[PDB]
Amino acid sequence: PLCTLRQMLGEARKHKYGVGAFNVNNMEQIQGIMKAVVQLKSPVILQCSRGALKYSDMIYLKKLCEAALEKHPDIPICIHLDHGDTLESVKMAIDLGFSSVMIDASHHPFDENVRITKEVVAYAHARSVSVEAELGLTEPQDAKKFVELTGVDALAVAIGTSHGARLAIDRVKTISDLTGIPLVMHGSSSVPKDVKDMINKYGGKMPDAVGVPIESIVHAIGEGVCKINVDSDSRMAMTGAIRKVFVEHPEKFDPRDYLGPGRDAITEMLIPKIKAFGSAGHAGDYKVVSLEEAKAWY
Amino acid sequence: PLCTLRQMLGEARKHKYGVGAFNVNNMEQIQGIMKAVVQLKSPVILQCSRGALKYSDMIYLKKLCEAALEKHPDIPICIHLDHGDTLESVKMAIDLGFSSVMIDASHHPFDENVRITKEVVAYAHARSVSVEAELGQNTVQLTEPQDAKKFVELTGVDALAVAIGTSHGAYKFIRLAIDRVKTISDLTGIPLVMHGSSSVPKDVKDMINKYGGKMPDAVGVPIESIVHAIGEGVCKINVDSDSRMAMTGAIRKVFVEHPEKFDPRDYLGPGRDAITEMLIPKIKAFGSAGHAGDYKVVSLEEAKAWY
Ligand SMILES: [Zn+2]
Ligand SMILES: [Zn+2]
Repeated sequence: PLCTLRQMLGEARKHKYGVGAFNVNNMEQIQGIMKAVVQLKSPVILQCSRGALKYSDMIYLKKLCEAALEKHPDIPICIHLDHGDTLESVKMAIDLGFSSVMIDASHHPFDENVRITKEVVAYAHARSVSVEAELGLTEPQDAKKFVELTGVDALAVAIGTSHGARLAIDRVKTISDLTGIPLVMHGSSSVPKDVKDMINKYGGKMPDAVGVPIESIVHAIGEGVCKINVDSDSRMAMTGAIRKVFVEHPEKFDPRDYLGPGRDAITEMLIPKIKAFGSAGHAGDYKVVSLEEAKAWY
Repeated sequence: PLCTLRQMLGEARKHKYGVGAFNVNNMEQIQGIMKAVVQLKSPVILQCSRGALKYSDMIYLKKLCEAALEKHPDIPICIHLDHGDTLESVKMAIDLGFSSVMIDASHHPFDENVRITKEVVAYAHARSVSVEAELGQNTVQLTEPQDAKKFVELTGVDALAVAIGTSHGAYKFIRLAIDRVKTISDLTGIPLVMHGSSSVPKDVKDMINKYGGKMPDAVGVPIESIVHAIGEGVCKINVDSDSRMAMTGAIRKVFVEHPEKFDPRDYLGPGRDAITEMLIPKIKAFGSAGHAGDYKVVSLEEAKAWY
């Protein structure tokens, strides 16, 4: 069922695990992801950037998310906005039935950031929708101050991690104890040796591709990281899969012949990382509080 | 809004133009088609095969079709089951909200086809859903006009696919039996449907062979042949292979031209655009452009009343 980020990450925080928030943009990405989480009876966060929503003209990504929800009742599924920039951005994503939004005013100075955010926190919680915000690396004491002022449900920390294709697990615990709320790890794609290889092997050019070792990410989960943002890994697994169909079967032209293998490569790539993140088997742990009931939380 | 096949084709016969039914399997293809028909303000038929529904686990395609309906409120959109095999198939289709279904029992002996067809026609009509059936590929042996008139009379199907020299796939073959098209159209008095109507454009086909592909010998139906047939009573043009090809070509192209590109949107986006570009010339030659705004679409509930 549609689950808020507060309850999902709250449960992950309690039993010391992370979930894994996967970015989606079309039908096959969602199917690939859902196939891995239902095989591992894992809760899941399906996340859409403003960019994804653009590419999907909004309504199509909105409907594919509903498809998922109905197809996999019983699986706790949170639909999350990812790098929202304005209040209008999250208001739009909340109108598409999202259960969580990220207001990224990180690039702003503290008090304007606190302000942008407080504004999204008011509109969101007034509807049960959870909020994630970012700060900065991250100064623990500012983390504590920020959360206390904004009231966000989850905090994206800067522990020396980035986008595309070690860290400060030292500051994570401090930030987790000082803040007392689930922390989010963006840029956590790993760039598996398998995904990068197949790609370069079938005509691609991504030589200098490296990411966050899974291990680093697990140590972070111990210190209080509850959400693991993954995006680049799904992409490369899709691309390498079709590059391969193209060279081993240049006569094939039906998109299902390559897009299908692509969808499968995401599942296979995600299966080990969900396992290691710790959420395998927890889908059935709790009854999902609706956005309406969730309003009472605030 | 959701439109029936009967109404949509009914309207194209009266003005002698053809609609053009495009097979869809996922998000990008449906966007590609919609971007063309809205730009041309044309009615459109979105077709989903049993394989397409299996590939989309049914619901995702259901949901993608609802987005299209809701995003483009004023474009008459017919949601159509292509090549259904069993009554259970059209039952499953109709329950996904389809407004039209083809029961293809054409490989069966007349009486058996008629039997198959009849049982589906009852189910659908008792709910407003249009029905298309087939009686009858390439250098054909063709379909007999007197038979067509007897099949229709006996089944009451809303449209009928006929064999006039056409065949599925990207390896079709030079001309069609337009002579048969005219007398079948007149005899039956109902909209005819043309299967295996992809043209395999020079444009789409070169791209593929230029960028790693291997579809050497590959031919389609000339678009002029379709305009002729359309003029003699064909109101539905099924196109599938062309979209597949358009998308495979543009993806093969970003791959070669930017081997460092790994985000699916960088090749699926163009693939979707190449599909829009390929359909525009096709649609205006079909004579459908600018007709989206003619009639007022009759719902299924109200369509029940025609039967
Ligand atoms: Zn991020
Ligand atoms: Zn066909």
